[PDB]
Amino acid sequence: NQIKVQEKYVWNKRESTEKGSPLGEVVEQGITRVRNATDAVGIVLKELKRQSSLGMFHLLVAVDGINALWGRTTLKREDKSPIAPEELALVHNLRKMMKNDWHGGAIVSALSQTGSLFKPRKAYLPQELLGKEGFDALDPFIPILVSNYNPKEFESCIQYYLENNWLQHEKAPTEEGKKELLFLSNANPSLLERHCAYL
Amino acid sequence: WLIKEELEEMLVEKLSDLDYMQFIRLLEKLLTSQCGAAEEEFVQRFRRSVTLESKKQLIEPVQYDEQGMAFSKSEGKRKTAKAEAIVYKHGSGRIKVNGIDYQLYFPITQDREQLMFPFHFVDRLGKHDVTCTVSGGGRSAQAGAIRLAMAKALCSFVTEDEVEWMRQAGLLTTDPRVRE
Ligand SMILES: Nc1nc2c(ncn2[C@@H]2O[C@H](COP(=O)(O)OP(=O)(O)O)[C@@H](O)[C@H]2O)c(=O)[nH]1
Repeated sequence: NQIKVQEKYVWNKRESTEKGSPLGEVVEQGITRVRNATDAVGIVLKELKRQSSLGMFHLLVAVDGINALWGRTTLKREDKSPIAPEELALVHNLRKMMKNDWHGGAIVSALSQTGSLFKPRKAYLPQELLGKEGFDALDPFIPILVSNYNPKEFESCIQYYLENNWLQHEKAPTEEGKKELLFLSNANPSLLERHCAYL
Repeated sequence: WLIKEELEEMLVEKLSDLDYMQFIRLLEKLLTSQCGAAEEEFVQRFRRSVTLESKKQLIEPVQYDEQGMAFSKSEGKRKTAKAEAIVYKHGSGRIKVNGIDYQLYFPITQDREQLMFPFHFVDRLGKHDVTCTVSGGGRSAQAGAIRLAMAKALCSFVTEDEVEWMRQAGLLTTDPRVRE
């Protein structure tokens, strides 16, 4: 309600959003008629980039699995031809928010090989997952490394699970159980959690 | 004791089973008495050395790398997979397979349990570093070959009792089962 549009957006000959109307109306128009959902996302982004620059609010752009934007798709036309990521309006509007042509906020992103397309299982570094196009788009950027649990972190995770009574096997509380869990996960958070799920 | 047909070969005369038993009984009676050096040699003329064989698991020697660390190398084979492991005396439990971490190289938990088996069996998880190289075969064959190579290399840093326990646990025997 506080944020108000700055242009007349014409959904259809019968319907338009007038200048100065709250952004919520735009959002509402996307939720009621799905035909205008994709055009409603873009408008939102266009407004959020612009007003943030004026200083009306601070904007955080948090995109998980960002390596999708400059990659490939598995979407096809009716003639069985491939579709490029930039041919999608939703993907094309979200790339504009990764460019650092605005102030009043920060862009935080996380890579992910899980759910990626046309990437080997062991690819995790920025360039391998992003591609030349993605690395060129994000460059300059600050890469932050996430690693496996260190011993303090690993012990704390198992103590949290023990406090929740989530480790039901009688040997899990013991030292030998913790050493075997450490070896079998190698302090990897996801493997450790999956192993503890059925213990 | 000398077998009947070898006794025949030396005596160059065919002899029956009962007379062979009689001769062996006389030799036993001679042994029971306080046989001197000459008599001991005479019985040794009839004594063959075949009996008994000890399975002791030849240990690999300890090598030293340029940094001064002690390590031992060993080889293993399972189906068409062939592995060579280098086990260091001191480490933090880091296993590297073809230059890759073991949990990344072995997604399936069964293979990781197989790699855990040797070190857990002797209660030295988190005390050695392993650098192995495996080629051929598939997922399970590679895991088994690495298990064998690591056990054989680890035998250098355990007591002989622990070596024998590993042998009796099946950790030091090459699995010969292969396709027709
Ligand atoms: N239905 C409708 N959608 C609009 C309108 N204006 C912007 N949009 C959508 O909001 C997005 C804003 O992107 P924009 O800044 O205009 O870049 P552009 O694609 O080159 O025009 C567009 O991609 C459209 O999908 C409008 O006046 N009517």
